[PDB]
Amino acid sequence: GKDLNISLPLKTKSIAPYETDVPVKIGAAESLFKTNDQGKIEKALVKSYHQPNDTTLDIELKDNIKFQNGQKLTAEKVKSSLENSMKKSDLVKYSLPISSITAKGQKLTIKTNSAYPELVSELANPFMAIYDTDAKSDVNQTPVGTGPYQIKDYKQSRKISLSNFKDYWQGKPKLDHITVTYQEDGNNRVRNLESQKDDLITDVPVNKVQDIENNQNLKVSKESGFRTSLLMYNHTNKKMTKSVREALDHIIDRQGIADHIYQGYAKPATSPFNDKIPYIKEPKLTKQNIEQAKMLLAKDGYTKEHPLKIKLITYDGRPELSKIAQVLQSDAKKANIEIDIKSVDDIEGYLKDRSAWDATMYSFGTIPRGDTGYFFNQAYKKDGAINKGDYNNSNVDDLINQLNHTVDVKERHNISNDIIKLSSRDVPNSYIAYNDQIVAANSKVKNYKVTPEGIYLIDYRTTIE
Ligand SMILES: N[C@@H](Cc1c[nH]c[nH+]1)C(=O)O
Ligand SMILES: N[C@@H](Cc1c[nH]c[nH+]1)C(=O)O
Ligand code: NI
Repeated sequence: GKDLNISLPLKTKSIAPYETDVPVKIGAAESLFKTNDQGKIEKALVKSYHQPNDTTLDIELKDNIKFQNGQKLTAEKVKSSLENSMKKSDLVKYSLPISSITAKGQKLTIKTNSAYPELVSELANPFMAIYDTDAKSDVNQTPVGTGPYQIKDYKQSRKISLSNFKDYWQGKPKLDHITVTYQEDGNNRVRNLESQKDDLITDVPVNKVQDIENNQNLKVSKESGFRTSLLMYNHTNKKMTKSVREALDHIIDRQGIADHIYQGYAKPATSPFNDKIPYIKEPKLTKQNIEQAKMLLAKDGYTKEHPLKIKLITYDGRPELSKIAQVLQSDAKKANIEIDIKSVDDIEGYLKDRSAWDATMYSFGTIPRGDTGYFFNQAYKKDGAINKGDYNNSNVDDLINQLNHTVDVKERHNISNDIIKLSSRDVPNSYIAYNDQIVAANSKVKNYKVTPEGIYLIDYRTTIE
């Protein structure tokens, strides 16, 4: 009828909004702020805000908003949501250095101990989406949000069932039901779309785009966006020396990968951040050099007779990652490295054991809200939530800490470029490609989001005709 089936990669365990951006993606939850289609930060649930000094954020909430269970969105509900999310999530906690929150009616006041200009931007983070902390259901299974579709049932790691929330504050949502199912294999997602088992899929493998394009019942949408694929190193393993990271950095053929593996739907990467961001000063592009890799590896004493052995993790959800792993393995052998590839079903869980891997294929949304600070804090500081390999360098830390309280934007740019320059010397990770997000749908599905932040998908205007 007007039911929509969606097939996504990257199965979840908990679907608490502070554990995953999936509730925001599928239309169940909303943050106080959002980014619009051009990537700029906008008030979402907020009616008005002010910053009377650099440690004070005053917010007035819209007055016409309910949770999906009929409860009013008040300042007190927002206070308990943010406080709960900070308590339960390191990601949220390290992005929001809030010292206190007071609330009355629709107004709340958020304080920090020192200036943190990125605070408003991080309140647009989907992990900071607002839910009813007093709801009498398990937030890990059926969180209650303000979004147009309420989560009604969750089969853990498999399927989410959602229903139209008819009192949604922006307008009557246009679908009756949404069913979301997880499928890690990109080729199966496409087969599900072609056979009409699903209506909307993300992370289309680049080698299926033409097949979908030729189908008049289907359509493909692409967006260059801000997602970067990389090779992430485990810095807790002593064999992963700077010589080893540099060697592997030179075994990668970024240009070749962008052309033949991404078939032109990507650009070769240097830093974490897409070079289409105007103020970023990218480091020099590393070009494949097998001899140099062999040389560097000799420094640590590796040879054809006694090669470096590397356990490399990969996963199917981002479909090109394992294709890259395959060519890395093949090329690395020429440089006296024996790579064992292990593909896993739950990448985030697997990487938690730092004794179980030396490097991993990976992908992250490195600049979702227009500022580089989020990435540096979560990926390059010890215990940052996406720092899977525990990279940390006190000199980089110092610049990051200075960035965090820097208000002048031109100065933020300069410090950010200094962090890029200094950290690149360490090769904390090898950034491979800035790669487009590709979404495909039945041609009857209208008004889903494919925008550069790579987070949103469903909103109250998404429909079926
Ligand atoms: N950050 C990685 C792994 C992941 C799993 N779930 C969410 N993220 C990616 O998005 O590909
Ligand atoms: N999967 C999203 C969100 C995320 C947070 N941590 C890991 N992943 C990304 O990689 O951009
Ligand atoms: Ni991710």
